[PDB]
Amino acid sequence: SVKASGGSSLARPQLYQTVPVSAISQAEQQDRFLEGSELNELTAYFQSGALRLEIAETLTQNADLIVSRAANRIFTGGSPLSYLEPIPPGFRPINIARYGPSNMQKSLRDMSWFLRYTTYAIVAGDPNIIVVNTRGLKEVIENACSIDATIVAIQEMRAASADYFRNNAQAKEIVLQYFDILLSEFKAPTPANKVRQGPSNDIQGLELPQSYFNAAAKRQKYAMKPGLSALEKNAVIKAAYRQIFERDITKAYSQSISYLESQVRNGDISMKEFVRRLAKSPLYRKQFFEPFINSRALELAFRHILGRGPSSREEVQKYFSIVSSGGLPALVDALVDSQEYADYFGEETVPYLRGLGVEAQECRNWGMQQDLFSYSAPFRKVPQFITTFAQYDRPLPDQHVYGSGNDPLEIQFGAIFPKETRNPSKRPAPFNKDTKRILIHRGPAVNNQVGNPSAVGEFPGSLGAKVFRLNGGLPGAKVGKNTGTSVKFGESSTQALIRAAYRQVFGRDLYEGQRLSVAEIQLENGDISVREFIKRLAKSELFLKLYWAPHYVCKAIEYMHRRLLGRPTYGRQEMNQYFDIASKQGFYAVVEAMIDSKEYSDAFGEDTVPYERYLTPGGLQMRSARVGSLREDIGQRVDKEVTPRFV
Amino acid sequence: MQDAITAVINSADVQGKYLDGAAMDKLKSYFASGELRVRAASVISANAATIVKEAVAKSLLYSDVTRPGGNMYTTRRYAACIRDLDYYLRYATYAMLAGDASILDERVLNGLKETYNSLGVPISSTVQAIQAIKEVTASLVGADAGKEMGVYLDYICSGLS
Amino acid sequence: MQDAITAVINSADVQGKYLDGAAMDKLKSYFASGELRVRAASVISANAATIVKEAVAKSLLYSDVTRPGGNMYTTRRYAACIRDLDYYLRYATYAMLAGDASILDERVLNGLKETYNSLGVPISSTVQAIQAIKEVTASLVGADAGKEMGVYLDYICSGLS
Amino acid sequence: MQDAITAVINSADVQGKYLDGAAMDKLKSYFASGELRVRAASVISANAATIVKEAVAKSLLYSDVTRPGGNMYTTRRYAACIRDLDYYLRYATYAMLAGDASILDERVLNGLKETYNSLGVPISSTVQAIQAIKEVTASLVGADAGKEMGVYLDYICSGLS
Amino acid sequence: SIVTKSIVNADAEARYLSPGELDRIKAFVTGGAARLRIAETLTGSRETIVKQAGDRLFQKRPDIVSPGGNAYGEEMTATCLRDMDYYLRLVTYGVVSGDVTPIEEIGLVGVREMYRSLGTPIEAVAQSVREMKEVASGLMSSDDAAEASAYFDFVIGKMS
Amino acid sequence: SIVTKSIVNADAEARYLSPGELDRIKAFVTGGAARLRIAETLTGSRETIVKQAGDRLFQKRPDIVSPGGNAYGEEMTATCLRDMDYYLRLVTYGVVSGDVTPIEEIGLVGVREMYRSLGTPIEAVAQSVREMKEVASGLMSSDDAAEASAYFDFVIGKMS
Amino acid sequence: SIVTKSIVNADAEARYLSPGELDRIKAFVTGGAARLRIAETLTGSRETIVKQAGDRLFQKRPDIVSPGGNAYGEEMTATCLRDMDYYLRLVTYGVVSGDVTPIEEIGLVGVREMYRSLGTPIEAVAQSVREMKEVASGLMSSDDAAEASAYFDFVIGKMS
Amino acid sequence: MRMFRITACVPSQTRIRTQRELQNTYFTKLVPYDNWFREQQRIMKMGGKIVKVELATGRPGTNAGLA
Ligand SMILES: *[C@H](C)[C@H]1/C(=C/c2[nH]c(/C=C3N=C(/C=C4\NC(=O)C(CC)=C4C)C(C)=C\3CCC(=O)O)c(CCC(=O)O)c2C)NC(=O)[C@@H]1C
Ligand SMILES: *[C@H](C)[C@H]1/C(=C/c2[nH]c(/C=C3N=C(/C=C4\NC(=O)C(CC)=C4C)C(C)=C\3CCC(=O)O)c(CCC(=O)O)c2C)NC(=O)[C@@H]1C
Ligand SMILES: *[C@H](C)[C@H]1/C(=C/c2[nH]c(/C=C3N=C(/C=C4\NC(=O)C(CC)=C4C)C(C)=C\3CCC(=O)O)c(CCC(=O)O)c2C)NC(=O)[C@@H]1C
Ligand SMILES: *[C@H](C)[C@H]1/C(=C/c2[nH]c(/C=C3N=C(/C=C4\NC(=O)C(CC)=C4C)C(C)=C\3CCC(=O)O)c(CCC(=O)O)c2C)NC(=O)[C@@H]1C
Ligand SMILES: *[C@H](C)[C@H]1/C(=C/c2[nH]c(/C=C3N=C(/C=C4\NC(=O)C(CC)=C4C)C(C)=C\3CCC(=O)O)c(CCC(=O)O)c2C)NC(=O)[C@@H]1C
Ligand SMILES: *[C@H](C)[C@H]1/C(=C/c2[nH]c(/C=C3N=C(/C=C4\NC(=O)C(CC)=C4C)C(C)=C\3CCC(=O)O)c(CCC(=O)O)c2C)NC(=O)[C@@H]1C
Ligand SMILES: *[C@H](C)[C@H]1/C(=C/c2[nH]c(/C=C3N=C(/C=C4\NC(=O)C(CC)=C4C)C(C)=C\3CCC(=O)O)c(CCC(=O)O)c2C)NC(=O)[C@@H]1C
Ligand SMILES: *[C@H](C)[C@H]1/C(=C/c2[nH]c(/C=C3N=C(/C=C4\NC(=O)C(CC)=C4C)C(C)=C\3CCC(=O)O)c(CCC(=O)O)c2C)NC(=O)[C@@H]1C
Repeated sequence: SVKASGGSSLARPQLYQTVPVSAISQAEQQDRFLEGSELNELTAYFQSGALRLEIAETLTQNADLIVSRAANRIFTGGSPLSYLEPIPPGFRPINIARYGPSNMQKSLRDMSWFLRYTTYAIVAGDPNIIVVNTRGLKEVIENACSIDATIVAIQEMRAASADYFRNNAQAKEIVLQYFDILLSEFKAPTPANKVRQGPSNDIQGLELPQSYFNAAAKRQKYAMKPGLSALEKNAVIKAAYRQIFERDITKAYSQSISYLESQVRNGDISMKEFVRRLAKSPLYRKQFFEPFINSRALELAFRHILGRGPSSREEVQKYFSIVSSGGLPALVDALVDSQEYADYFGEETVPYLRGLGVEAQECRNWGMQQDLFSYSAPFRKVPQFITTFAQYDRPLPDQHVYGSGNDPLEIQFGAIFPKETRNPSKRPAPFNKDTKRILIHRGPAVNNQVGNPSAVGEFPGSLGAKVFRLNGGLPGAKVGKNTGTSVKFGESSTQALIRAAYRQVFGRDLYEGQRLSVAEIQLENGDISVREFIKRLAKSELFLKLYWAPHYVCKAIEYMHRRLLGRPTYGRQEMNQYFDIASKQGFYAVVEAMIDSKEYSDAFGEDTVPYERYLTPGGLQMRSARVGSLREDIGQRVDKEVTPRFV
Repeated sequence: MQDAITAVINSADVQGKYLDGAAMDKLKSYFASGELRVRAASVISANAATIVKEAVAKSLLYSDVTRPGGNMYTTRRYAACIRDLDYYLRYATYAMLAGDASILDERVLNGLKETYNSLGVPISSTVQAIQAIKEVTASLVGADAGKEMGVYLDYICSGLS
Repeated sequence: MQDAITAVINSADVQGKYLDGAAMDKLKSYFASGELRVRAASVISANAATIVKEAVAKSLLYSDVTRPGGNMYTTRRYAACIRDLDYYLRYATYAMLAGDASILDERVLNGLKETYNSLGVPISSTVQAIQAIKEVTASLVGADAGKEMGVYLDYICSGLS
Repeated sequence: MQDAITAVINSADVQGKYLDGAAMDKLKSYFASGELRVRAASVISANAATIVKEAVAKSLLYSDVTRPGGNMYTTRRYAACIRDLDYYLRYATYAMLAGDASILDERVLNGLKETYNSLGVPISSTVQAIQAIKEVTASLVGADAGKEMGVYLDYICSGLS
Repeated sequence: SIVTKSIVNADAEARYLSPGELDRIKAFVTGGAARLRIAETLTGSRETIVKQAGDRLFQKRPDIVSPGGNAYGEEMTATCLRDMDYYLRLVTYGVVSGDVTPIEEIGLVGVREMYRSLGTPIEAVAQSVREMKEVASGLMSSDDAAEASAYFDFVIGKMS
Repeated sequence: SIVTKSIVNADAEARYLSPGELDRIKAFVTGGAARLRIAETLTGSRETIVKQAGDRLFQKRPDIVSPGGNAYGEEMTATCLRDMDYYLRLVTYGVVSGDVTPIEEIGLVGVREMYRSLGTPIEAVAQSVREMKEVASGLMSSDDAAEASAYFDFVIGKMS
Repeated sequence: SIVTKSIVNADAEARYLSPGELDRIKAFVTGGAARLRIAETLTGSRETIVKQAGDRLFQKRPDIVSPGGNAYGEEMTATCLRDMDYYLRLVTYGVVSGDVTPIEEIGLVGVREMYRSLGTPIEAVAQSVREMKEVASGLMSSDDAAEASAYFDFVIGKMS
Repeated sequence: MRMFRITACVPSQTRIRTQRELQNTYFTKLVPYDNWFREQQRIMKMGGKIVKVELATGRPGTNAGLA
């Protein structure tokens, strides 16, 4: 399996274009309200739509009759309708028995599905659904189906739909032209596939059929020609600002460089030269270079100029070396004066975001580019490309099975988790079921249960956390100290145990009206053991309110396991177990399961208060990789400082 | 954690050398200041709630922080900040007794910035409160030991800012 | 984990069909090698501490790693490295018995790099120590089974890259 | 980014009050230390490649990292490590000139721990390398400005952890 | 600040600050006592400037406070006086910083869009700062006035 | 260190140090000059103790030095004398700390697993420190020897 | 120059020079006579500054004048002092200009590519200018030397 | 900053395969001096023909003061 995941954000491909879709998206890409044009697109469609309902309603009802009259004309030698699911060029009627039942079932359903897609075409009001699904169909159907028989079948249906309807010339012509498009697209052979050639050796070459880029909403492409009237020239410049700055900033804040605008309006500098000068401008520098790391600003510079994310590990490595050498100008210069930029946009065309629909996509930087094309990209300040690309070659990282966000910070108190929304730093990794996470023991390294399972109930001797035990006799256990004995020495020890037992369940010491006084005195009397006392504090409504309720279910399970057992979960096997209990039984039973677990009983007895036994490598790094606490012999060469021989 | 004794021992152990004249003098300096450290800690221990009381009064109280909209508005969040400064003063006392700020990095400052950012706790307001602790502690304890406490309280501030 | 058997089972199960002729051939090839796999495992089981001993003496002992300043100097750290090489030999045997390096990805190399970076475990010196195991195991078991063991021992090494 | 001037302006701007005498003293302190900061920046800029040279020799060279299997074996990795320490020194001078650790939390640290984890770069080693920079920088410039440089180099170490 | 400007420009080119930029900061740092003195004078009579310049604004431009105006009302007049208190505060930040960056980032970027949405005339607020320029110059020496007015006329120039 | 122990105990209870714990450190601080006296005595005659205890071990246990033994050879005996030199260094750290923590942390935890791996008899190393105790005891005062013996017996006790 | 860069920075934002930026030009112009005095000292003693530091190079690094070196012979040594004469002229341009702009564009851009072609050690030329800094510091006053040091150190720093 | 008044046609080699829209390949533009070497090389690698180049911005044989 793969060791890294870039993310799997929802992809929404446009299967076919409708009139409302074509109208709305036209102004959406331009970042405008629907003007007198785009409103009139809808107005004429909504008026005709009532008639377009009557087209389909007749054709949906009489669908059985159209396909029956078609199949009878085409297929000879029996009845084709036994197993229902004008210009002849030179067709020969196909025998029913000779063609075979399996081929006949295909033939019949396609004839119905051709008419079905015609009815959808009128209702949509755009023959896009036809153009896509009919263009590259002649070639694939040629193998085991005659083309000559299909043309006359559609032409029969054209006449069949004409005679059955026949209302008005303003009504029937919609039926006629859509059928006329249908036969013309079917007569047309399969066009050449769109070949996305790799710009260098590092990036793979791709191919996309001439059907996928026929529906998936074409990105509006603006080119600065010197003769254009200044209204559409303004539309080009606004689009150029919408590409570089992700949004129209000249409308928002009136932030515009008129010095550069004037030169492009004339034709002194090209759009290639404009993008160059605009991306090295202090206006871009402040917004997409200054707030970001060198790696992330590089990743943003890719989508602004080239209109795509970095494709390969080698590409990020190359372009980071450029931005380290000469900075932002040198990076911009490398991006504009590339073989890719001049191939896609040339000199005149404004850069555009080439995503799922525009071109063929590679299976490498899918989710990394999906989040990048979003407007929420310049808030993810953690790089997504260089992180995933490096993690691809490496094995599985030190991470919780349900992501990096599921890992809490290894602190004394407070369940603090990285938020998915606030500062996107989600790092998915394909963890399987039987994947045990390597955990660092607080005590001796030999006392790890992975290598030494017998030494699970061994106390950390001044290496890890302090162990609290009810070793000493509880006050008022035996009737030796009769009535009096005001100075019973064994009283402060059990109270310190209670406080520590509170400190383990809830990281911090609680307030006055939060302490369970009933549970405390039962432990002090010797009615319940520590195991029962820890269980009661974790079964408290306060623990539910503070740690369980405000947090994500599996985050709350993970933190509870780090508090009750003092250990992060090894992997899926344990996490799925408690998550199954959380679904069926509830929170209280999850508490019960973690206490009544065998590993709890082995590590901590009936008198032992739980403690931090194991840390995550990331957690220990936070503790012992700071300026202090770090030893000299961790990751540094130690030279023996000896007095010189001349001294 | 490591104290001033352990820090000298560890440094000598890393080299693989016996405790030399330079190492012995570092220990002797700690044992000279040992009487100053214990007496200082006892003063802080006795007036634990008192320092925090006059720290919040100076910096935090009667500000936008206490008033609605501020972070330290609710009684829940007020008692949280009191506890925080109670923790900060106690761990500064530990580092003062030890003569090393190793405990502060291990138990306090380990992902404290990431914690305070996520909750929405103001860094500048917290620093000022620890700065308020420093001035209160120095006025209570003394000049030399108050300076000693002031170093580790600055170390908390530097790790938080 | 997945062995050579379960890998064939996994592939057949996701296809949603019974084990075909090609699936049976892959099993029979494993069972033919299985006699050599168990034989090698039993020798490594008996000679477990001796292989580690010879590996440490080859690479780690009488070096800067075991000397003061090194990471394999301290006794708790020495015994850790012994146990670490006790892991590597055990899990390499596991993968050798399995016929797949799936267990190495799931348990051994599962965030091993980040573990070793956090503690300050030498990456170069550990790889050489696994190579020291590889050379000893091949000389102890045989030229065929030791080479077969060497594949999974190189997989741990390449996983630490 | 924010400098010491902009930081005290923004703190007054968020409260919506004019700069008072206490806020003015923060500026006067910066205008007093400004001559020390400019002179320090000129020294480090001159010996930019020279400071790194000594720092790598003190900490990184003749260790695990440079040896085969380590994270500084290949020449591409080594050159990237020099580049990284060239980054750290350059941004520490920026923060020193600014008199605020705002640029470090913007362009240096905010999304560095995630990259260093993913690449498999040891953080424990690079912290020691910045500590090696800190010792060289303080020895070259002085005790007064080296302490000032020290804070911002320690800020990078804290953010990496 | 010129410190911020020089660092970010050096950050852009991925280079250390040139000694031709360092001497600019050195001259800026040394000549800071004058800038703080001007700012102290401006903040000293913060209410006095707003009251005088506000009174002269509504005298010269009566339609602002006339029925049908933008600042016509009780709270509407108070908000404009508060707006003047904002821009005077922005000026004082600019004088302190020795740069027009703090004036820009806080309250100068998107001023045209802001006052358009509120329905406030942009040239009348530009007049309001121009009135504040004249009052502030009156309570200061010629050298101090010309330095501060340079920040004032920038605010006027960016508006109108 | 007893200072470290007192702080850790106070950390776990999440309280300020007890007046009993504060007096425990205060007694250790005052009696620190005596501990540094023993440490300097052991440091000063480190080469004398190791050589004397070495020869005394090899006479009592000839089997370790005899052909077929673990410490047979001029290079293997040198490692054995180095081993004791490490253990004597661990003692000096213990006396200074006033606690059996530094001896445990560095050179006691995972000693049994270490010497089994090397093929060294653990009882012979226990004898070696017991010989080191005897030489050190007869080189300092009775009060100095009794204090040092507490750390020595801890090394013997854990290894045995 | 400081002037040319300030115009570039203002034109990049497409605006007039800032009140702060104009003051930095003012600060440069006022101290313009001081900068010319530094240049006059260096240009007046151009022969002595090249001969002293030229000799100091050969005493420090003798491998240059040794057989097999780059500057071996009467002609090759004459080109080495010619090279230093060019760099001394560049420094005088830089102090007058106020920025390291003229030093860069004439004889510092592609300095690595130049001496790599000729087969000259880049560290040796870095040391030669470093010797020129030491002679200049002694002959000139402390305030002037420290100002000129930053321009010299930029030549050394980029050639290192 | 010196700029070159450059006139070159750069025909697309992949236009047929990529199936992208037709763009005006003939352009008269100003290009910076620092970029011109990378610009010229890019054009002539695509098989593009350079027609006319003029030094519109700057003085020929300048030593100091370029940008
Ligand atoms: C007081 C100076 C300022 C302040 C404090 C404040 N803190 C919290 C809550 C928490 N405090 C912490 C931090 C720590 N965890 C640790 O491990 C340490 C070191 C020992 C500390 C100091 C944590 C984890 C929390 C979260 C909840 C908890 O108590 O476990 C709050 C409440 C935040 C909330 O909304 O819940 C507050 C207000 N904030 C101010 O306004 C003061 C300037
Ligand atoms: C009056 C009933 C009694 C009384 C009141 C008193 N309170 C304070 C100080 C404060 N009171 C609060 C408490 C709250 N603020 C909140 O947000 C909430 C929750 C809604 C409460 C209950 C706080 C935070 C303060 C500090 C002041 C501030 O807000 O900035 C005082 C002042 C004491 C002092 O100076 O420390 C007083 C007098 N005292 C009595 O004896 C009355 C019976
Ligand atoms: C020996 C080859 C090298 C070496 C080893 C070394 N390791 C540690 C500490 C730990 N080792 C691990 C790793 C694992 N535990 C697992 O579950 C697995 C997968 C099967 C492995 C390999 C862990 C988790 C630790 C931490 C302690 C613990 O046991 O929980 C150390 C000690 C580090 C310290 O300072 O504590 C050492 C020395 N280092 C060398 O010098 C050799 C090259
Ligand atoms: C001998 C031909 C010349 C020479 C050698 C020399 N090199 C160093 C220092 C190092 N050399 C390297 C380079 C590499 N190690 C690698 O792994 C690779 C990739 C295969 C290379 C090319 C490194 C990393 C070091 C540092 C040592 C270390 O491993 O940590 C020195 C020492 C420099 C010093 O004083 O520190 C020397 C002498 N020098 C000459 O004069 C010869 C022409
Ligand atoms: C040297 C102290 C240690 C070290 C460094 C090292 N770094 C890389 C590669 C990269 N460096 C970074 C980090 C940054 N990106 C930023 O934005 C910033 C802040 C301005 C920095 C410093 C990144 C993202 C990369 C990736 C680019 C690349 O591939 O070069 C390497 C190379 C690792 C590799 O080849 O994958 C190295 C070695 N690691 C050590 O071993 C030293 C202790
Ligand atoms: C002498 C008392 C006995 C003896 C000694 C002996 N030891 C070794 C091997 C090692 N001993 C150690 C132990 C330590 N080194 C440390 O750092 C510490 C903590 C401070 C201790 C206690 C180690 C690590 C080694 C390895 C040596 C190396 O540096 O590479 C040997 C050699 C074993 C062999 O044959 O390889 C010997 C002989 N053996 C006896 O018989 C005596 C009873
Ligand atoms: C067909 C009638 C004759 C013919 C055509 C031909 N032209 C070219 C070259 C190009 N023509 C274009 C196309 C346009 N540029 C525009 O802006 C417009 C208006 C929208 C058009 C129509 C372009 C851009 C080129 C250059 C190549 C490219 O695709 O980028 C050629 C190719 C020349 C070559 O060998 O490269 C051809 C064949 N030639 C004939 O023989 C016909 C009589
Ligand atoms: C050296 C033989 C003589 C010389 C050279 C010289 N050239 C320039 C300027 C440029 N040279 C080119 C030309 C090319 N671009 C190409 O595509 C090719 C073919 C592969 C070449 C050779 C370009 C584009 C430049 C501009 C530089 C840039 O970076 O863009 C100069 C500099 C001119 C100036 O005054 O700045 C020089 C000196 N001239 C001589 O004196 C030699 C005889």
